[PDB]
Amino acid sequence: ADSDINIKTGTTDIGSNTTVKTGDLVTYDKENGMHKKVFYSFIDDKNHNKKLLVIRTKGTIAGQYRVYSEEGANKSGLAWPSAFKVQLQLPDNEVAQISDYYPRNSIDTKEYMSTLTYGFNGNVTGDDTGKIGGLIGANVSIGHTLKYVQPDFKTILESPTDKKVGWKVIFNNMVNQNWGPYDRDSWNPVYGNQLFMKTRNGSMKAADNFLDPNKASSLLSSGFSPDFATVITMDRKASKQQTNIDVIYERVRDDYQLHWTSTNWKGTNTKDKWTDRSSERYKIDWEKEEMTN
Amino acid sequence: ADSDINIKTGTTDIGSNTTVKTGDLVTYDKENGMHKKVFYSFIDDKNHNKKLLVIRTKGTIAGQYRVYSEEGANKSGLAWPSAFKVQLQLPDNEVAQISDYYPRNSIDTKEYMSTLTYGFNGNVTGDDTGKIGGLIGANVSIGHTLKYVQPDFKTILESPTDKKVGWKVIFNNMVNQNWGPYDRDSWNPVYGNQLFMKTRNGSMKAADNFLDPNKASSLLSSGFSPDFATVITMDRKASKQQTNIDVIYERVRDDYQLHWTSTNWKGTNTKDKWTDRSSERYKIDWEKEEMTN
Amino acid sequence: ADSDINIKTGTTDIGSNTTVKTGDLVTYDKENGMHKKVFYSFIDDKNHNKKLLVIRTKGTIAGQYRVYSEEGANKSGLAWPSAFKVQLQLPDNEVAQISDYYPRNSIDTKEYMSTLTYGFNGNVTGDDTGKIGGLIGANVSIGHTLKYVQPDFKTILESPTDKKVGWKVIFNNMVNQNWGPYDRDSWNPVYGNQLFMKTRNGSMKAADNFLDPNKASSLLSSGFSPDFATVITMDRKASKQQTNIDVIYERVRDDYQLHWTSTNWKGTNTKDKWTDRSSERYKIDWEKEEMTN
Amino acid sequence: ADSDINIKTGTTDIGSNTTVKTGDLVTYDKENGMHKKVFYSFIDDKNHNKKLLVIRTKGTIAGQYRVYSEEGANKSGLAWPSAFKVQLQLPDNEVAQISDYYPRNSIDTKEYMSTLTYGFNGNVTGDDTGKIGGLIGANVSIGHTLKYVQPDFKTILESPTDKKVGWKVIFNNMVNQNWGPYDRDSWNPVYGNQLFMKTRNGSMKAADNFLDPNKASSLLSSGFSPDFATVITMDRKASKQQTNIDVIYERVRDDYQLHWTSTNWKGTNTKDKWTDRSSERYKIDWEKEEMTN
Amino acid sequence: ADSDINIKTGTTDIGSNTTVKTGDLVTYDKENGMHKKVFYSFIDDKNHNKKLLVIRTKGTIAGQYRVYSEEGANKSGLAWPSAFKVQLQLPDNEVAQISDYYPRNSIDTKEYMSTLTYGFNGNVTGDDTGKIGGLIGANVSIGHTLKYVQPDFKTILESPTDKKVGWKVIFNNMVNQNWGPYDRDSWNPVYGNQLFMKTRNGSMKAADNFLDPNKASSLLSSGFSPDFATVITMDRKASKQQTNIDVIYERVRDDYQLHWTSTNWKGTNTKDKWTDRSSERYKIDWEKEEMTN
Amino acid sequence: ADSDINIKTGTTDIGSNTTVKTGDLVTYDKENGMHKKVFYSFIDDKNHNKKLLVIRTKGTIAGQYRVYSEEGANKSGLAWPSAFKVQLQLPDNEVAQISDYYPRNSIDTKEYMSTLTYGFNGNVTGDDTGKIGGLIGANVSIGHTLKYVQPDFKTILESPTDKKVGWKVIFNNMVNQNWGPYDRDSWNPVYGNQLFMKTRNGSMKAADNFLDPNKASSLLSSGFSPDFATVITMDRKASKQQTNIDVIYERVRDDYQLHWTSTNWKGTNTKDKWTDRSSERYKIDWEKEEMTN
Repeated sequence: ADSDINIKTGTTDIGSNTTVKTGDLVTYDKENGMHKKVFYSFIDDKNHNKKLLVIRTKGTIAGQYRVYSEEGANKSGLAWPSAFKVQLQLPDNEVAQISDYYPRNSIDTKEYMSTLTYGFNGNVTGDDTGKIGGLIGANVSIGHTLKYVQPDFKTILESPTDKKVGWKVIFNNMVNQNWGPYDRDSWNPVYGNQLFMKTRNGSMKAADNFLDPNKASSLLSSGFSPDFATVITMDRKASKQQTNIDVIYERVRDDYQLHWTSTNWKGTNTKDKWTDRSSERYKIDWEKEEMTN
Repeated sequence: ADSDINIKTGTTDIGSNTTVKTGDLVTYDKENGMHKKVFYSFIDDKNHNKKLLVIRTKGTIAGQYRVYSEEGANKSGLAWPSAFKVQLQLPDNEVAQISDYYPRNSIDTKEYMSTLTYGFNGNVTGDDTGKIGGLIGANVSIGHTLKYVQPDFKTILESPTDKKVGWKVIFNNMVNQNWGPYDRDSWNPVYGNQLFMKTRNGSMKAADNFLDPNKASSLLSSGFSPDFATVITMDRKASKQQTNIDVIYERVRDDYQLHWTSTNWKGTNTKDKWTDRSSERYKIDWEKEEMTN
Repeated sequence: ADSDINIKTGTTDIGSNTTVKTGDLVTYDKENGMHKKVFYSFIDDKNHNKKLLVIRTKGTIAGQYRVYSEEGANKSGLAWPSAFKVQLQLPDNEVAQISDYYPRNSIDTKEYMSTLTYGFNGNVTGDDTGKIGGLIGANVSIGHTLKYVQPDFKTILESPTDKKVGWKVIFNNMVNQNWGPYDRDSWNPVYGNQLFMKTRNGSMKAADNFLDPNKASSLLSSGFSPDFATVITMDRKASKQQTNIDVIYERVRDDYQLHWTSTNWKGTNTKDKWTDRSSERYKIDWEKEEMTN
Repeated sequence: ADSDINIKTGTTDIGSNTTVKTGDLVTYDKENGMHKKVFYSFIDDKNHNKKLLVIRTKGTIAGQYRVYSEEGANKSGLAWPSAFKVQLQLPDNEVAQISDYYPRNSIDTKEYMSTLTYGFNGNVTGDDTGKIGGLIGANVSIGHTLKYVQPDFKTILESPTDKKVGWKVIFNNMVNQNWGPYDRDSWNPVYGNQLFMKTRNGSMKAADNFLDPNKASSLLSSGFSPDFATVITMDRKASKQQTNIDVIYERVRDDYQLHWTSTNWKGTNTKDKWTDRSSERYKIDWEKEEMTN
Repeated sequence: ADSDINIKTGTTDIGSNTTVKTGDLVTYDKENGMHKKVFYSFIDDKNHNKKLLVIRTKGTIAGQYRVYSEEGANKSGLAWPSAFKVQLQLPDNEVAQISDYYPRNSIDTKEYMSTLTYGFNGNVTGDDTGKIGGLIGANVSIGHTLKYVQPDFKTILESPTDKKVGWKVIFNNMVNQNWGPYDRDSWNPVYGNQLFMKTRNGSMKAADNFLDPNKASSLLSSGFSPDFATVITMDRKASKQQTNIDVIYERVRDDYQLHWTSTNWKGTNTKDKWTDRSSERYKIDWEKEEMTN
Repeated sequence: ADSDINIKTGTTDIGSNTTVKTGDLVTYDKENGMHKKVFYSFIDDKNHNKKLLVIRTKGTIAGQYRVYSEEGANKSGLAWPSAFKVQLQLPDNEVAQISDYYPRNSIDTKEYMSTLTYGFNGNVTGDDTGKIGGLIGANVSIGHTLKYVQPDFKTILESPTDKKVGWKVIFNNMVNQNWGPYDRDSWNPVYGNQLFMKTRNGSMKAADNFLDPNKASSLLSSGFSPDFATVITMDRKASKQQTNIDVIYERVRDDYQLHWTSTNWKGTNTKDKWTDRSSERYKIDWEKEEMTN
């Protein structure tokens, strides 16, 4: 921070004594169930060697936890969103560049603890028949413990460039009714993948044996609300003072199926079965400090 | 945040140098027991490309934990609120759009820890008759521990669009007299669903074997006080500067019954039996910056 | 909050550039031992569609943990406060309405923990007689841990309306000399309810066998000091700029009885035996911005 | 708080744009070892309906943990402060009233933890004689855990009125050399009350078996420094603008004795043996905003 | 605080609109190894009824953990600082008084938690010989645990008067090489007091068996750096505006003795063996607002 | 900090009353997949003896975790980034020097806890035949647990000079599918290094037995974003006010090999196989206060 290098806090930041022009661009893609809202801010700091544009991609991408298929009373399919993606892309012929972005990748941590314990014990015995026993034992013990946190979903910043940037919220793993946690690769030889299995040998039909959405992660059904920030820099003396930028909201759905084997239920999950891509193009006008679609 | 992208804190926020006009609209629906209060704020920032209207839905929806059917000393009914919902909706013919909202869906986490232990022990034995003995053992053990937090009720942002948004507070589970927790799908083959039974084999009237409301979550009896924020954008060049918006407060109640099977009590819970819904129509006037109903 | 919807912090709040009129009204009710102080503030924000009055009810209601009765050396009664209530009430003919209130009901939480363990062990025995033995064991375990917080008293907001609002602080449970916790419903077939029993056996008389007030919750004897906020809105165009409002402090006392069974002490608690109600009327003058009584 | 009711923070507070006149009044009572300092502040806010006077009682009441008696080599006495009190009261004929106070009584909490465990274990035995054995067990466990904090001393607000207010800091319990904790009622069949005995069997003089004040709570020896706040309101049109107020500092000491029983030491404690009281009178002048003694 | 009593934060505080005079007085006592620095500030608030002088006693008193006596490989001594003190003292004839001080005595706390578990188990037995066994067990266990923090040194405010105040930081206990802790009273029949013993049976010179100063509390060797605050009040009408004040830094050292018993070492600590005092007199000139020594 | 030495906070900081000139320099090295952004700020404080240039190296270095070689169906390589580095170098002939830098090296800590527990127990036996037994045991136990936090990657400030400074983020260890953690040196004789081995013994191609990048640290695949800051000073009277500075981004990749031994997979990792260097030169002009590349 500034104070760590003996500099007055805030001295190095941009935006002082500048008139900032903001805007809201709202769009709903009905077929894909994506409410897309772009909040941009033009920052022209006369003391900065560049012209800045801050784009915050907000809104909500519907999860759509739906039972899509039903092949009789002993087979049914459940489509669930396994990844949510947001991307901004500048045509390679533009002179604008992607300067900064947030959030970024964080370094994980884990808590480790060792334990060494040893003791002794002596027991004296006897009975009514004047018997006398004895016992002198010992023991040693070595232990290891590993603690770490497991989020249900992961927020990952995909390797960016000066002309593209993107994030993807992916499924990590979930707890099913206090047991697990199960992930996309969990496999039990008798029941297979029990990710969204309600009961292991219930008597109802396949369509009625899936975990209730209210008891799973809210992102599966309700959807995920992004909050990402991208900063675009443009040179003040560039001939072309107009830029086009593409914003893509994307959802990747897997296919989880239950089939009844006449003894118990057996799950199966197939990765990256469907992709819902919703793209839109906006025009950046650096001279007027306005953005439109 | 702005600090993370080397921008002065608060540079990109809206509302600076703007005269904000606020107001309160209070209404009580006697029949449904819903005290509704709408607090709005017109924000017209000449540096923002659109006009803003922030609507905060406040108040409280009575829980109404009640013993409704006192059908003797062997059976009785209890009606409890299993979900509370607040929904705003713009007519599809409106030009205004829903720009932002709060709270949204957060990502759940879970703490995981693995234990690996192994030790050894020796024992020397004997007695008065000169007998001697020995014992040399070993052991290994593998532990897993999963820890996470479970609220009694969930706050869920339902998939929004540019024309409607809503939230729902649903019953997750509850602890009943130091044991549990139980939920709407709990089932014990002997007693059934013990969610709201006071005593397992208590010789009183069915109307008297229900958990004391002071011992259950306060939201069941007293009611739930929403605090939601939704901001509506509007183009300054729109043809019609008046908008209509509907606000719905509704409560869904389940049906829990105690019947005595001549040894003990048996509990049964029926989902989403009743629905209480209070709807209102409000008029937004963007030119005068005032809202009425 | 405001920063979450990209709005400048504090933009939507009321009170900016307004002259606020405050006051104190103090009263002591000697019969019911209630010191009542009402602190109001008149907020007339020209940018608000209504006029505001913020009423804070403060002070303290004495507990009066008392040995009221003594029927000989074998039976004695203890009166303790089981609930403290504060209520504000507007006549239904009034045009003013109750807008907001604090504190409200909060969602409780619990912490769940699951543990799965399984190890192995082998032992090799022997003695001086050239004997040889063995042991190959296995084991599995499944643990469930539930953790949650239990306040001694609960603060509850009772379902409000546009003419009435109230709170109640009810007794939840208490720890008696490191045992328990016990509540109003605790029962033991030998000793009965041991809420305030000092000793299970004693040559002392009944009056000397009750828990020392310094060893119990300070609210039982010293008293409870409320701190509540009620906001009352009034329409500027209303014909009557005078409003009456009733403020009611109230204490409900139970009856805990001890009696000697010639072997041990027996305790019983009778719910809601007495009710100390202290009501007072204040007059609000919206034109001069002052309350009186 | 004010932000919870959509009100600009600090709008409803008193004191803005007011000239505050303060003062220090210091007095030492040598006989009781009490250093008394009274810090007052006159706040005349023309937007408040009454005058305000804020009195903070400070200083230090010496503990005086001492060995007062010495019965040669077998009995001895130790006088320790079991309670410290600070009280302010106006004559019942005064027109001023006590408006507010701090600190008030807080609600205690406790942490609960329920554990349910069940597991299985199998054993296979054998020896050199071709013997074979078996073992198949099952177990269950039901745990409870209660956790709460126990301060060495309690700060209690006595039931206040419009003419009297006071606080008392009482001895709750104490840990003696990593054992206990003991309180004023701890009793051991052979040793009695071990509150302040150094050694249970140690052969010394009675005057040398008491715990060293550096090892007990610092409030016993060094003394307790109060910090309390009281607010007195006065009507601007009251006939007489002078008020008298009495401030009392108290210390109540118990009597702990050790006697030798020819095997060990036997401790005994007698509650509230001695009371040290220091009363002082101050004059309040509301016209000049001045206080004297 | 002020916000607790509905008063604007900071309204009551002293020092508003006043010119403050500050100063430093640095002195080193070579004999006693005490670097003494006094930092005073003169505050004359025209809205305060008396003048103020804030004296901060700073600097550091060298520990001087040194092995002084060397009597051959059999015996040796170690002088260590067992207490550090700082005192301010006004001559009795002065009219100025001591008004406030910091830090003060605080109330210690502890964590108490009771546990109650009970389980059942059954074991079936058998062998090749058609033998059958059985076992039905039960158990119960009540636990108690106590948790509290122990600092190496205690900061104690000695009972103040209006003419003198003082503090003292005393040795509480210390952990020696991962085991202990040990205080000045710790005694073992074999080794005695192992406070500063490096090894139980090392065959080195007694001067070489003492704990390495880097493995002990840094205050023993490096020294203790006080930071105390004392505020002196003075009447504006006082006849004499000149005051004398004494500032005393003193260190008390104990005597730890190690001698060889031909099998192991023996520890012996003699309380309060030595005492170093460094007194200095300063002059306070209330008219010029300056202090000198 | 300043408050610790009785100095007004921020008094000794740089930047007050200065016009700061900032800039952004963005570059993308496509071959090495490095998005490099340099954010500089010129601070010319007239009260500072030298000029300042605060360089912040930001951007993202792609991880590029991928299967570089599939040597049939039982031999495959995986190239993963073991260390990421950032360097700034001033040519030896420059008069400017490196003044400060952040982050720096911090001292690690660990929690240590020594347990000592002992007990006693007695058991009385019997049977139907009149047989009587006895048992009296004693035990003792000495424990030591160590606990510390260890991140997946460690960020290290390399020994800097007045002409160059650098940082390196090195792989510490990682948990593989709830077990481990493994590092570059982990070695199991049966399976070798299991760092990125998906299954200990499956039946698939070696290219299909590597840990899924979504289950590994995000830095391995997505990349690492430096947030490193460097301060450069320059004399105002220096002969020439131009300076060249080199900025280097690096990525060192190890080589992980899987080979099938017809019983199980065997992993092996060879440290620092490859090095990716991306260097760039910038020109610093202290007169215009601008930086170019």
